[PDB]
Amino acid sequence: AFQRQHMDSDSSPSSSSTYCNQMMRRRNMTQGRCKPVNTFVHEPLVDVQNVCFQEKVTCKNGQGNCYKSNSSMHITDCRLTNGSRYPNCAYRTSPKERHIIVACEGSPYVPVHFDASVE
Repeated sequence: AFQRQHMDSDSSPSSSSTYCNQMMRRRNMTQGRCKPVNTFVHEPLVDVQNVCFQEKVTCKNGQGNCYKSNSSMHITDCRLTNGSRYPNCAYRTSPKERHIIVACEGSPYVPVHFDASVE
């Protein structure tokens, strides 16, 4: 689910373009109801995966072993707009450069949950 919900390596959207409107639907987060908030990471998959071997930190939700990126990364926050009511799901697109925190699990040990962005 991490790849589908949070990875979009080849994109670099701008402030409240149609990006989030398009992506939240494309990545299956507007079915049944509009997912309120979500973040996409615009970095190569390999660099995001390497975060699992960087700075270990306490998670911002259930445990699961979280790690903070050594470097800030290019992300985009999607946030449901006020005048948005299902089935019509409208989002504000907010590009940012922040350190990210992910929960890693499995074998291979890779990111499985996006915990939060720093700052």
